[PDB]
Amino acid sequence: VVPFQEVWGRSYCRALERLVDVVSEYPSEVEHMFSPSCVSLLRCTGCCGDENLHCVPVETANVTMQLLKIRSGDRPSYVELTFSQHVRCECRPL
Amino acid sequence: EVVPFQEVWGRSYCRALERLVDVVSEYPSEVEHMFSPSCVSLLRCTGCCGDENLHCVPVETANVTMQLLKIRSGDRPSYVELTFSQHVRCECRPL
Amino acid sequence: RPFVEMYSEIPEIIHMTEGRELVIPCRVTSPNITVTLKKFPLDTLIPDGKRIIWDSRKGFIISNATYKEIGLLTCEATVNGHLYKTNYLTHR
Amino acid sequence: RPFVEMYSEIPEIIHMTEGRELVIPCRVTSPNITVTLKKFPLDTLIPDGKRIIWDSRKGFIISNATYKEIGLLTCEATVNGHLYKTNYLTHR
Repeated sequence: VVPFQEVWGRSYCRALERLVDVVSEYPSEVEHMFSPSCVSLLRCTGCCGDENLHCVPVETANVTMQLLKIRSGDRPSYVELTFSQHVRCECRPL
Repeated sequence: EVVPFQEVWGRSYCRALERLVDVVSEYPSEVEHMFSPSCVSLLRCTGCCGDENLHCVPVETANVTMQLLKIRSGDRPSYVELTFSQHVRCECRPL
Repeated sequence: RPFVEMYSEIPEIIHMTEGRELVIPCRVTSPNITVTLKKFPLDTLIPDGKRIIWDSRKGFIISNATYKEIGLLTCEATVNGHLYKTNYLTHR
Repeated sequence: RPFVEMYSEIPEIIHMTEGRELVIPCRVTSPNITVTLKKFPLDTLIPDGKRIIWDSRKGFIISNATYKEIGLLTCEATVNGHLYKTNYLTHR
């Protein structure tokens, strides 16, 4: 049994790994397909103890990842893509 | 510094990750009531599977029991223990 | 034991509204006992003597409860080498 | 080092077609080296002699590729107690 305070801590307001599409961070890359097409990023999520608050980033940081671009017909490329990680979260009024 | 490619691949391929699911959606017969917290963290299969026509689906599940608070309209509140089904193992299948 | 109400891991539910006074009812036994007010995950509400008043017979009294007071709060005190907590949940 | 063409960090890309031949080209220097084909995260593809063929000068030959063979594949060999790896990325 997960004790209440853990249940609470787990859903309240935190920077949680979710899978994000590459094209949602690099929308000018339309023509092509990155590999992998989605990456793991830390994102602020939570129920905030109130349905009228939501969990937002209060401190962020950059990470760079190695990805591949398999091309239409040109040839494949290596690329290093920077994304923004959520480091700290807080509950704020919607 | 720079996250190596295989680590990038492995972290987004097909995996059970925590995401917030709200309790009343797991227990619709409980809509008239409120739970605290109103959402809980469960393991759910997620991933890009190396292919736009594949998706990551649960191949194995398990129960977790969670301690919650139930708030009732007009009645006293209660300590409650609810079970939910987690995704424990995931693999890639076609759409 | 310093707190009058015996402890539970499981918080006591307090109902509140933005604007109106909020009482965290963690009363105690002697005036000369130091009690920390914590709010999850990491805020400490420090008694200043005008918005956060520390009353040893009432608990902590908060005038103007903003959203910043909604959630899981804990009163802490250490007596005789042991740490004592009392939990509260605010629900608007 | 047993493999002819080193792919340790960045995998070589192999284009594959549903239902057709797929060669994972991890050919080796001497025909006596045992080679193991893995598919991330957990799969191991054993050469059974017909659907999957091991040919030491070619690599692994899979005769009817399915969706199960899309992704990150790794040829593994141990020489003198050292594990060596070559990675391929199949794409459709």
